[PDB]
Amino acid sequence: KTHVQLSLPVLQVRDVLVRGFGDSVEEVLSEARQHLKDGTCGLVEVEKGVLPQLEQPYVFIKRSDAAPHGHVMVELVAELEGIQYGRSGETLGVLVPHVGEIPVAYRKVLLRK
Repeated sequence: KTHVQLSLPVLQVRDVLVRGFGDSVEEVLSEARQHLKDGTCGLVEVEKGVLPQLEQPYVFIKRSDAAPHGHVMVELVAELEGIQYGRSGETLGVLVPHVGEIPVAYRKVLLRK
């Protein structure tokens, strides 16, 4: 399928043990896609002081449409030194590896794969 219904665990930034997916825009987008497929991807909601606590390059999920079965349609945009790779809508949050952190909530998304 071109789209996949996921429920992403929402993590507090101070709980996150692995604070990014790797060391290049291509690697982080690759890794984010693999973890999203394996159910091992968390979401951190972006506010003042969150991004400097995470590792660049960043992977964002961004609203791609204005929500089948409650799932907001999203796509992946990466960011490194203030340049973004991709063009999409509003940020729902930044993706990180999920290694067993306790979530505060779940974000239902329909991911363009």
